[PDB]
Amino acid sequence: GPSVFLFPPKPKDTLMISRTPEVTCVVVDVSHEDPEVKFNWYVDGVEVHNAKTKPREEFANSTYRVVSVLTVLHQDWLNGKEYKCKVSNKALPAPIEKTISKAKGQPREPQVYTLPPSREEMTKNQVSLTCLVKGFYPSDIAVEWESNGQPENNYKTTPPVLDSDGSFFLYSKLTVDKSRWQQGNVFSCSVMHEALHNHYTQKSLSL
Amino acid sequence: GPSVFLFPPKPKDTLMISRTPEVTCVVVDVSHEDPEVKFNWYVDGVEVHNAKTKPREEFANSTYRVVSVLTVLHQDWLNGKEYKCKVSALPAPIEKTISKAKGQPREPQVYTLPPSREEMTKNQVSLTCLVKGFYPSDIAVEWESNGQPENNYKTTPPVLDSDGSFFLYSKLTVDKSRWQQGNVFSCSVMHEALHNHYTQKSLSL
Ligand SMILES: *[C@@H]1O[C@H](CO[C@@H]2O[C@@H](C)[C@@H](O)[C@@H](O)[C@@H]2O)[C@@H](O[C@@H]2O[C@H](CO)[C@@H](O[C@@H]3O[C@H](CO[C@H]4O[C@H](CO)[C@@H](O)[C@H](O)[C@@H]4O[C@@H]4O[C@H](CO)[C@@H](O)[C@H](O)[C@H]4NC(C)=O)[C@@H](O)[C@H](O[C@H]4O[C@H](CO)[C@@H](O)[C@H](O)[C@@H]4O[C@@H]4O[C@H](CO)[C@@H](O)[C@H](O)[C@H]4NC(C)=O)[C@@H]3O)[C@H](O)[C@H]2NC(C)=O)[C@H](O)[C@H]1NC(C)=O
Repeated sequence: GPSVFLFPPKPKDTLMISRTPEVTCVVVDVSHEDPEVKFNWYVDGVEVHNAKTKPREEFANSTYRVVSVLTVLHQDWLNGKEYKCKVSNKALPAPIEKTISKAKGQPREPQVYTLPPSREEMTKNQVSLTCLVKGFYPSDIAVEWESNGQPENNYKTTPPVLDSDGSFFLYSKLTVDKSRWQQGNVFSCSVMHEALHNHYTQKSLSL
Repeated sequence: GPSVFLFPPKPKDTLMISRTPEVTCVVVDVSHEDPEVKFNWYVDGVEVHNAKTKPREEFANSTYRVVSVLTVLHQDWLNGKEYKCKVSALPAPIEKTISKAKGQPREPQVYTLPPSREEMTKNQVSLTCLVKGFYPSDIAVEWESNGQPENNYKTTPPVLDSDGSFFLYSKLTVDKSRWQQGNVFSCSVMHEALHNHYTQKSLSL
């Protein structure tokens, strides 16, 4: 019948105390003639009742989609506490139990190296800046680009890749005009990982 | 009941006439107490006989997958021909279709990047290869040093870039010593839009 998916909190939400993290239980393909679902959240076995059910959606399919959100404590997720979502539906015989938690294992603090473009690239109106982030565990991490305080435009970050030493790495590419590189402006790679100091580090790249 | 999954040839196979590209019609969940199955391969609607079965009759946990392999022409795959597998305890035969990713091909650019001066500290540094603005995602990237292909490199998946193009990076991990000597390390990239479907970019201290 209906399928159930559990989505962990965004890394940036857990690494900054100022921000609000939350585990998300999304159950889809719930039948049109069975609107009533029943969530049961469990933090390390202990059932909690501070969750909140977002408003539901009707699709072209006509199969309704119900989402329940539980706000968590940053340290509780950082401590690797298990979160278990139990979805109960009138169509299914047995409720669907799902479980999500922080990736288990000895954490490693990422090293971050900024790499300038190549001469061969210079010929072009738009050159690329590279940020190498390697040797981090787990895969949870958030990387951004900025210049002179405000966020930078046109960057993409590649997914985490499993490396030889059992750790992850990634590369982030920021596309800027040849001018802004030759004009002497200074850009910055902001890396946010839990094993870092204050869950934050920053490397400045410039001509 | 039974599921039919079809997979394209490896990108490296089609970019070299020397190698042999194959289209793979993997049938899973065959069932048990019935292991029978029939295959009908089609190229642009026109059926072709020359497909070889490999695994043979099911024996497994519920099933052992029964698979059919087609050998195809390099340029025929490069000229966007559509390949269709027709698998026939089933009311209607399952038909799957696959072909080269449609779109406009773009000539990749390759830029090799030395390690940071921050990285020297470690006796195991990293070399980088940036492949930018290619399409489709079907691409090959390998690392080389003086003819001999040493592999201590990891390659990130192709990522959809803003301008609709694909890109990726590649990281070769070597001892600092080799970089200190002044050795040369080449990035090999293979893409259909490229010249001779191949390009090389050397990097050295
Ligand atoms: C009827 O329609 C609905 C709704 O679809 C919408 O309407 C229809 C009419 C069309 O117009 C659609 O185009 C339109 O979108 C269909 O609903 C879909 O159902 C499928 C399953 O059949 C779901 O697939 C799952 O997707 C998740 C990833 O989902 C995120 O990303 C999507 C884009 O990529 C996005 O659309 C989703 O909303 C969702 O977005 C995330 O949202 C969270 C929470 O809000 C947010 O915080 C995130 O940032 C955001 N992410 C992004 C990228 O935007 C995927 O994870 C699922 O994969 C798991 O399950 C598979 C088996 O089902 C398995 O093969 C996968 O490998 C994977 O398995 C998991 O893997 C992890 C790690 O390896 C592991 O830890 C887990 O244990 C394992 N899971 C288990 C236990 O199995 C899966 O692919 C769609 O999300 C869902 N769409 C939406 C929009 O909700 C419906 O199918 C239609 N029904 C019929 C009968 O046709």
